Amino acid sequence: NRQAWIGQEVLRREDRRLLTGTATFAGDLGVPGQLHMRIVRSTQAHARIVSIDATEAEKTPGVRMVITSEHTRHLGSVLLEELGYHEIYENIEDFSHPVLAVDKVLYVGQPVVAVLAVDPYLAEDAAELVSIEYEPLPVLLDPEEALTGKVELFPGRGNEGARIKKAYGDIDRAFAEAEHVIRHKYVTNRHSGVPMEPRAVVVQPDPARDTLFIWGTVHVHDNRRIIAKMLNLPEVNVRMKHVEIGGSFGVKGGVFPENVVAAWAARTLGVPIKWTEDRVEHMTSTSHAREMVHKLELALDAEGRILGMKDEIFHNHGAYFRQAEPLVSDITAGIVFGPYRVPAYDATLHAVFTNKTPVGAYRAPGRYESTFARERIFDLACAEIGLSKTEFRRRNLLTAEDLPWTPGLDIVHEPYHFDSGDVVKHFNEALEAANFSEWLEESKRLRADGRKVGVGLGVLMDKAGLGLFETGGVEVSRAGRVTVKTGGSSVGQGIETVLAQIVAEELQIAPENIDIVHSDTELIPDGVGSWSSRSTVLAGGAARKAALAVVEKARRLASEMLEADPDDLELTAGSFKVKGTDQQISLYEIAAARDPFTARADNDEPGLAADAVYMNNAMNYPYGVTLVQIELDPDTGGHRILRFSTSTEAGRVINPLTTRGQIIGAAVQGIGGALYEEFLYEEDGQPITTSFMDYLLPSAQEMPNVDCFVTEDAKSPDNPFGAKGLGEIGIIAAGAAIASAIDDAIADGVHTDRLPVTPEQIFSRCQGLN
Amino acid sequence: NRQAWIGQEVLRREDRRLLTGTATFAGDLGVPGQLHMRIVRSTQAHARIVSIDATEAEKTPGVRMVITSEHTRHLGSVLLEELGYHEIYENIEDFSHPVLAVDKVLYVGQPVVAVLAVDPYLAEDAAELVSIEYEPLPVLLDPEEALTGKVELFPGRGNEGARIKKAYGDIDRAFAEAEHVIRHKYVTNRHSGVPMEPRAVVVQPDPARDTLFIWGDNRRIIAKMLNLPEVNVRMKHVEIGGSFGVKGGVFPENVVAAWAARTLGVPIKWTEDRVEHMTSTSHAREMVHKLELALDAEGRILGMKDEIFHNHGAYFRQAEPLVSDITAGIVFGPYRVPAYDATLHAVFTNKTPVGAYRAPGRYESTFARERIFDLACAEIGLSKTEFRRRNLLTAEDLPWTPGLDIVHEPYHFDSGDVVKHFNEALEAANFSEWLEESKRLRADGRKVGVGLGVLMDKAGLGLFETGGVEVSRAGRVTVKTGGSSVGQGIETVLAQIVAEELQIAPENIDIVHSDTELIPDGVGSWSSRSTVLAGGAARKAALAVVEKARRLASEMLEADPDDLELTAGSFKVKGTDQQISLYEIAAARDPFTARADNDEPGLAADAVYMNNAMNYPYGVTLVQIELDPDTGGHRILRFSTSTEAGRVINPLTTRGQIIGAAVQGIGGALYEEFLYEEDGQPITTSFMDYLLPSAQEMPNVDCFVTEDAKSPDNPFGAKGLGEIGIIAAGAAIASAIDDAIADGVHTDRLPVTPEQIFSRCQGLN
Amino acid sequence: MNAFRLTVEVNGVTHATDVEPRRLLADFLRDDLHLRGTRVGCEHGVCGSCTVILDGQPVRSCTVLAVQANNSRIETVESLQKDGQLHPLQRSFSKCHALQCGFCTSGFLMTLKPLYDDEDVTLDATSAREAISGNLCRCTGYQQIVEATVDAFHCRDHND
Amino acid sequence: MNAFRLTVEVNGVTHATDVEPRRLLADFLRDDLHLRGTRVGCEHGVCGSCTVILDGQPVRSCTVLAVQANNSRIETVESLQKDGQLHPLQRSFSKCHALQCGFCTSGFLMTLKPLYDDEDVTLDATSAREAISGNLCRCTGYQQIVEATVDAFHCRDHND
Ligand SMILES: Nc1ccn([C@@H]2O[C@H](COP(=O)(O)OP(=O)(O)OC[C@H]3Oc4nc5nc(N)nc(O)c5nc4C(S)=C3S)[C@@H](O)[C@H]2O)c(=O)n1
Ligand SMILES: Nc1ccn([C@@H]2O[C@H](COP(=O)(O)OP(=O)(O)OC[C@H]3Oc4nc5nc(N)nc(O)c5nc4C(S)=C3S)[C@@H](O)[C@H]2O)c(=O)n1
Ligand code: FES
Ligand code: FES
Ligand code: FES
Ligand code: FES
Ligand SMILES: [Mo]
Ligand SMILES: [Mo]
Repeated sequence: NRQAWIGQEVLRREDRRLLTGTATFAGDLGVPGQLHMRIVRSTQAHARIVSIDATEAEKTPGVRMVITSEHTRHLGSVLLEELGYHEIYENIEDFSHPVLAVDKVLYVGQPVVAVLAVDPYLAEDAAELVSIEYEPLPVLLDPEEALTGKVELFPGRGNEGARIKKAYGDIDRAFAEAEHVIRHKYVTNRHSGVPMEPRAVVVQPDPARDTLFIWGTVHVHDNRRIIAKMLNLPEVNVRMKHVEIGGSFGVKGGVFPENVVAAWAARTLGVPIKWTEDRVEHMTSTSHAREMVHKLELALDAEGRILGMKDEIFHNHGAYFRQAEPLVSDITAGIVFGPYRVPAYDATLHAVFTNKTPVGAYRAPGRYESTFARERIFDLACAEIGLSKTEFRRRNLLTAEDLPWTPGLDIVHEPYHFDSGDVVKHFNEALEAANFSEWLEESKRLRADGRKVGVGLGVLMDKAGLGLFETGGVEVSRAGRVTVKTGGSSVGQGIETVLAQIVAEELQIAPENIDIVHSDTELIPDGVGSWSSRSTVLAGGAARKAALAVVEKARRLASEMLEADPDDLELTAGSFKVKGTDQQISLYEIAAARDPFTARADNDEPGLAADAVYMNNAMNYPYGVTLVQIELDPDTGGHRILRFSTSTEAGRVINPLTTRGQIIGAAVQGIGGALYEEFLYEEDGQPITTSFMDYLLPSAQEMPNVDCFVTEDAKSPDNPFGAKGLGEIGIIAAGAAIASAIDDAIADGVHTDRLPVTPEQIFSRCQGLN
Repeated sequence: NRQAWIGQEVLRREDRRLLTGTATFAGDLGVPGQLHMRIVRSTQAHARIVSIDATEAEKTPGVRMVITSEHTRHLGSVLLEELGYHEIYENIEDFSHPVLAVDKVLYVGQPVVAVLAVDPYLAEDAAELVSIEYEPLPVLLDPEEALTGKVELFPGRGNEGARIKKAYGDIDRAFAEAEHVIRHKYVTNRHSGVPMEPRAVVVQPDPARDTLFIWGDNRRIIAKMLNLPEVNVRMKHVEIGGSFGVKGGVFPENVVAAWAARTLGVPIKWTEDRVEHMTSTSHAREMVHKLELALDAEGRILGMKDEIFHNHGAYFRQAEPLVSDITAGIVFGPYRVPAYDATLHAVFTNKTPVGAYRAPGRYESTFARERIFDLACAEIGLSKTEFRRRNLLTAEDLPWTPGLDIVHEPYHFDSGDVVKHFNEALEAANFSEWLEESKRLRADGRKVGVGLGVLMDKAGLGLFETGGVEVSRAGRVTVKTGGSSVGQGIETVLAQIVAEELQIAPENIDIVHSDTELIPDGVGSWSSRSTVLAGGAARKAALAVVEKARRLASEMLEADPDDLELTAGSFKVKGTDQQISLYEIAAARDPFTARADNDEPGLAADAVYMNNAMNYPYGVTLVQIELDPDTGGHRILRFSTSTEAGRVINPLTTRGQIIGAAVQGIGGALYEEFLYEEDGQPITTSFMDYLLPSAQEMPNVDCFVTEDAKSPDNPFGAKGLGEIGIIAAGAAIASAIDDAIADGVHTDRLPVTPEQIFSRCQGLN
Repeated sequence: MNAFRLTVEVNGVTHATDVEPRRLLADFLRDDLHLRGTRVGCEHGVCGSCTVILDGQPVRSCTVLAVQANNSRIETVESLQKDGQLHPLQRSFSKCHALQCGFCTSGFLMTLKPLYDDEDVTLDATSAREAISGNLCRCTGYQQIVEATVDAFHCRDHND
Repeated sequence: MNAFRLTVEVNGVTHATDVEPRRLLADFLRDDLHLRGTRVGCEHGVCGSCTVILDGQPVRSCTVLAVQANNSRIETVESLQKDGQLHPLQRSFSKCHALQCGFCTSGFLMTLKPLYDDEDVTLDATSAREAISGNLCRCTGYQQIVEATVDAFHCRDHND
């Protein structure tokens, strides 16, 4: 019996917690003697202040204290972000406010003053009574007029952002010797993750001062490292506790001003502090994303093959870096080329500042915005060259042949180098088999008195190792069960299930008996976290050589327990059959026997100096094509997405049932970005989309009756097991394909630039009939 | 250079927590949604039952549930003792409740039924309304009557304990080959610790497919009984206010809480009533000693002998019968003892189950000996003092691997007295003695007495004790230990040990313990153990970090070198031109490919472990009482206990332990006894009946008298000290009293009541 | 100045407690009736999680002051499970991976509950979508939920 | 069964709360006032830890119903330290190692407090013992406590 578990559809381990409601979330936590923090936020977009009136706030009963800026610029550093630095140069700042500075305000929703009261009702009751008089300054909003820079945000100025540049060989000759040279600029919409759980933090101090407990949800819960350094009380003593999270999409990823204010205030009062975000707040305070300006250029010959490709990008970072370091901007500038033959290139990314909510990293950050413009310049190019988008992408995709194809673009640091180590294979048979699966041609064939069709491709910077390591640990027990410690984090995508399978496979124990513990920094003093579709080959790779450390620790230890040497039958139950077929020793009894007999019955080998797990220089790049067909009502602005199918090649799907969730779910978040979601600021500076009535989240009825999934496990990469990151591959080309279809269905020019596609824009067909 | 921390009077670290009110105790803990547990305890010393199901308890609004034996008996099974020797007979029998009885009841105080309410007031409110039907049964109380039929506690075959014997040499031919042979039967008290904090437990479940959080390393049992591991612990740190070995390990209350917290997903809190404590928790001290002693015309020992009956109370908690095994081993103390027969009975009666009170079995045995000695010094007339001077140790004949079945304490293997010379202690520890003698100047002052104490401190313990050292960023070091802070200033002793080896002020060391998530494995703090053990861990770890630094901080700069000047907190290189700090090394090496510290004790082949550590401390106690012949009150005019012990890590806190321990013993000598009426009902249940010593009665005087002689063979050669203060406080007082009448050393039954000091005019007649 | 005494039935257990009028039902059902099962995402009758059974009708625990619920039956997600066995709706939701994060699970489940318990109707993919539409999710999106609900209604009725 | 409205000034801070009459002051001070500094050992005015300053006079917080403290000033061991500094008594208690567990520390310290603050008397070893005698300890043997109190009174008066 060699029961296999990886690749199998097994129902999630997380399911029952969430279904019954036994699972606790950050907002669910209660601690006796709690104080409830409410935050007085900005009402100006750009303003310096004189704030001294919390008098009637301080004097309403039930309120224990009101925290001003002067409390917190103290010690009271300003929000550091970490490695990925060089640095070039420099950093400060942003970081955010970073904590309430008693001088200037750089966006509506910025923390200025925190109150502390007994119940959250009384907390904001006192928050109203706080008065701050403002000097309104001029307001910056357009990324392009940020750097043509009058109206400077920082008085030190403090050039807006960081300028990233990457460019191969001889693009001067690649362009100069081209027949069709194509220039167009694209604009992406400002939108984010907007998960269902708003941000929430609970801090309990151990006033014995020794320590501090944080049931806050800080999204690398092993980034106590920041709070520690900031508060100067490091590094244990800041012991983080595990909580379930209601979705993040990287939008919650990192340290916020709220996190430190609470932690500081908790420490210096010896009193537990609780914080729970407004949705409204979330819309003006939680990290933004997606807003770019994509000037692009192409070099093409009479064949239609690529020769040269690129110009400048303007990433609008909002007002501040927020562990939203060039990281994403650096990634974006690395992969606006995707999985194509691109002889040369010229990135000049301008990460810039405006009076908006500080930009973090939304699901597939910088790659939704880039694979849009890239596929919106390719579609446009087919208009002049004259012939099909299908057979353009078809023969200048990614020659292989070529593979390994060390590019092709830069000067390749994505995010460091060198890459693209595209050792993973056949670029094309995906697109080929993806349309041989099976329609596309079948309703390009349309009697089409309705409307039309679209395409788009997405490669992914999706195992950001991180580099070198990731920790893991497996433990067998006296009670039948198995325990797995990991540096992973259940944002709700099924890590605790995937790892259980990985361990199940290697240990020959049902994934039911295995439990997984994460984000509890007392058990797990070191872990990396969960971002950039990574946690399987990294943390699952940790789980493997952990479970593989026990099998030796056990099988070796079992040969000593009976007297048979390490050869037997073949050895799994999980237990130990020597011979064929006398006797046996179970895997748990082995562990139960290693008690206080001079020892210990467990493993945790990742890692040491010269790390473990080892994933270094080159990450895997998964690639995928999205296929869409839309109908449109022209007398109004309506549309009904008739068909949808994202198909992505990624070696070794670990859990097919759950990966389907990660593909479909993401794809919808893409349609949300493509046709519904935009943060609208009024020309003076105030946010307009603050409620849910304004910001449009896709609902059940409007979505495609099915997103089809075409994944194949050809060409496993060489990081055993040969698997890929898949938690982002849904949204990548969701924007471009929708756009192409809309332009194909009208039909004028293939000339759409700005997302989203509002119903007002989409009667420019009233023009067509006129 | 640099300065020294070890052996220096350093103000302890625990102080500030306790002084200010930041310090958390299990009872101080509150958790939202809490259920307050009140336990309905036994009111019969011995009976079978026909319980109600209230109903009238469960009916009272605010009552969520009532736990009977129905729930807890399936399961977990009976409480589970400990390692792992002693499994040579087969109990249960006992353990304790276990966990709730619906068959027989075996002592007033035994948990029968637990209620669960919203506040603790409604708990006791409804617990009253529970009615239990009883059928009384013949009540056992006397240890001797216990073993000779006719009444039984475990009505099967059991039936009344364990028999522990130890012998070698020829006892009888030594008894035949002797002029003077001495016999007497001594009877000892029933005390316990009775600390100022009563027992308290809080349990928080993570009801989502997970764990339990517990506040109050023997997780191991609860985990097993609930079949909840792999732990899944999760024992959390709380400061404790006095164990004295009374709070021991696992109680019935401990496991009921966990069960109920688990099967409900509701926070459960329990805090003990004082009346409960005096009837529920570890009793001790109750022993009978038959003693035979053989002597030549010179008066040296040729052999000891006879029976001991330990009244274990109703069940086997911890000790198990570790205490009863130990006692039968060291009734001979520090002496030339050629051979003896030592036979011990661990017996049961309808009383609160026995645990390991400070120096368990040592107060008891040390009485019987230094009283069978004063009696030989009466019957041969030879001087009480120089008897011991003639007849303690073998100055030259060391190592002294003892005669009889020894060491076997508790087991494997050896042993013997290699700790320093005995007498020049007794000799040198007589500052003030012989002029304390000059009495009466015919008066009413009367008393002078002596007592002697070996201690199986050490009790390896053992084999190991985990430790760990972390240096990082902000100028502080964090030390994790398997030990427990109970009040002895363990967090300080380690702070010194580490500070010395690390070249950094102890004001910068913080100590973490008893957080089982952080500390996956460890032993506790028992029989005067941890300073050698858990300190030897802290050394081993702090000795590892220095090699991590002074060899991989060699590469951070140039060169190997490798160098002069090892540390002043940092490392000035090859001369006094500048250096890398020790925190700066740690600050550098965290995301860069590795982590910047050490938890070297230990690996698959163990560490730190000081292995069966012998390490026997020793000393004298010197007592001068005044008596008031009618009233029979007394004023201890002078008191001085003596101790030779290894290195003595901290003189200030060691003084506290010694002085503190004595007062507990003096309390046992003249104040404390658990009293019972004929029907088995406990009498001394409040504080007015059980008399703890107070400020006025105790000697303004206690002379610290410690000597650093030959260190043992366990690094920086140290000894266990937290139990030697008490040892002889029994024997010395009694001999002092009998010298104080006089009519000669004929007192047995402790304590010494003033009614007993009504030999007043039975001295005149 | 003004306290109000609630007499409410929640998941069977009746409660009597004094609450200030302005506390919303959602906050009341989480404190101190520690039934964290009900979850709060939006703040104005949109997110869905909010949703609870009030007197048989699904309403938002978030647009109702706790005080308005006096003398009424209330049921939350905690009330589905009956002795270990997950209510079939919960089973098919796991059988079809109808949930990844957890938030949009009280909301949908409680919306679907009275619809389930009443003998009609069938729920086909089209009519299934319309049913759940009152609840938002940012993870699935719905495809599997729609697939999950349907499955639940087949083992319900035609059922071998 | 009808709660009483209590008004008490604790450590300068005023409070207004309904309590049921039967609640002991000790339990009131610990809950919900969340000053765990006051500790409870015996249950009948013996242990000492119990002890608190009531209206300037040290009394047992455990032989007094909370309701009996209405419109009165109460001080606990929490009120000693002012602005990071430990009050002289606490400082000397550490200087002489006058504590080991922690329990018999609120009790003694609060008993000694008004005695300290008032200009008389000296406290010599004999008169020192009689002062603390109202409090029990099972760890120190009082010897060091008696030594600790004396030290506190020398830096107090004859100060250099
Ligand atoms: N059942 C699964 C789950 C994940 N994977 C893949 O294996 C890795 C393990 O996941 P992880 O490393 O956590 O991926 P990320 O750290 O990038 O996070 C998951 C991904 O997809 C997500 N899915 C989410 N789903 C829910 N319900 N809620 C969120 O907040 C989520 N947030 C995210 C975010 S953020 C991203 S970017 C990922 O590469 C993923 O593509 C898989 O093969 N099978
Ligand atoms: N400042 C100190 C403290 C202890 N030691 C010695 O070094 C060892 C470290 O202490 P530990 O290992 O805890 O010794 P025990 O486990 O035997 O506990 C200490 C001892 O003495 C005690 N002292 C106590 N003091 C207080 N205030 N409260 C308790 O509950 C105490 N409980 C005990 C108990 S139990 C005993 S038996 C002990 O052998 C002790 O003798 C030392 O040299 N210097
Ligand atoms: S928050 Fe109340 S309904 Fe969405
Ligand atoms: S809401 Fe995040 S998983 Fe459905
Ligand atoms: S316990 Fe209340 S007075 Fe001692
Ligand atoms: S240390 Fe336990 S009472 Fe003083
Ligand atoms: Mo992400
Ligand atoms: Mo002890």
